[PDB]
This record gives sequence, structure tokens and C-alpha cells, in this order.
Amino acid sequence: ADKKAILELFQTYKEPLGNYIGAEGLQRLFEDIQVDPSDVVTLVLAWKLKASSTCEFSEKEFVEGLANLQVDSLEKLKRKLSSLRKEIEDPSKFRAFYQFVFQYSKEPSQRSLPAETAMALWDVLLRGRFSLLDSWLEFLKNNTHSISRDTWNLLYDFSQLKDLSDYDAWPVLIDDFVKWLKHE
Repeated sequence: ADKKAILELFQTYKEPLGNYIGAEGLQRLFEDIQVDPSDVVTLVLAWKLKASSTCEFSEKEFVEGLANLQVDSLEKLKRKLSSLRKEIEDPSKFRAFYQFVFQYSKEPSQRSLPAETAMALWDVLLRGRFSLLDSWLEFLKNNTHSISRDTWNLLYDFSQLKDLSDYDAWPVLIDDFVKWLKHE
């Protein structure tokens, strides 16, 4: 990939400080390639770029990431996002990507993800992979604390479960959800 071309893309979208693309630049970049900011592929791109700050790419992340994706134009980036959507149909990639989203989406100083942020992301990530999603979101109306890393991670394992009926290891929020489903 032409690093010169990648660096010119960076120049186009970088923030005034010069060393990252932030929420302003990302919104313009996604507009230019006809991608909705809410689309899951924006998170898959962040995952492949090893992004360390929410809704940003540092200059290193962007330039080395596009290079690793063999992308050096906007049109090639747009097409690569279509390839990325297909890539996460692999279940081990989806698990890895799902776990990354927790880390990416919280503030570095915090250990947990705000309830509201977790729900919005679960709606984007798990719709169509988690039959009980709507019930989970409804249950959360009365469980509004921040979501821990273990709870985030194991909700995916819960979603992938006879192990169902044999539910027994699990974080308290998930155990409380199983009890809630029994109306007890």
C-alpha cells in the first residue's frame, strides 16, 4: 500500500492537534464512504486498527492499520469494510472482536462500561446472534450499574448456550437474569 496516499488521507481527516483523527474527522470519513457511523463495521475497522481510544485513530494506528489492510484510497477502504463485515462471520473472530469492543469503548481509567453504552452496543453487536436480547435489555431497566469486563465477556457465552435449560461460574447479573426469566 502506498504510504504516501495513506498519509494524504490522514491529513484530510486529522484534528487540529495533528496526530489523530477524532470524532469530527471519523464522521466525515464515514460520510465520504457512505457508511453509517452506527454500523458495526466501524467497530470492526477499529478492531483491525488496534484502536486504543474510543472514536479516534492515532496517526500510527491509522497509517499502519490501513497499510496492514492493504488500503490506500477511500474507495479501497469502502470495499475493505465490506470484506470486514464478512470476516466476522467466523465465530472465533466474532468472539475476539466482541471482547475488543468492551476495551475500546470504555475510558482507560475505568474498569467498567456505563450501562447505557453497554446497551447501545449490545443492540448493535448481538441482534440476530442472541435470541434473548430484547428480554435482556428489558431486564436491564432495573439493573442500571456499569457493566464489568467479566459480565461483558460472559454475556457472549451466555448468548451461545440444553446447556440453556441446564444453566447452573456466572456473574451475578446473568444469574439474576436467569431467575428473572422464571418470574421468581
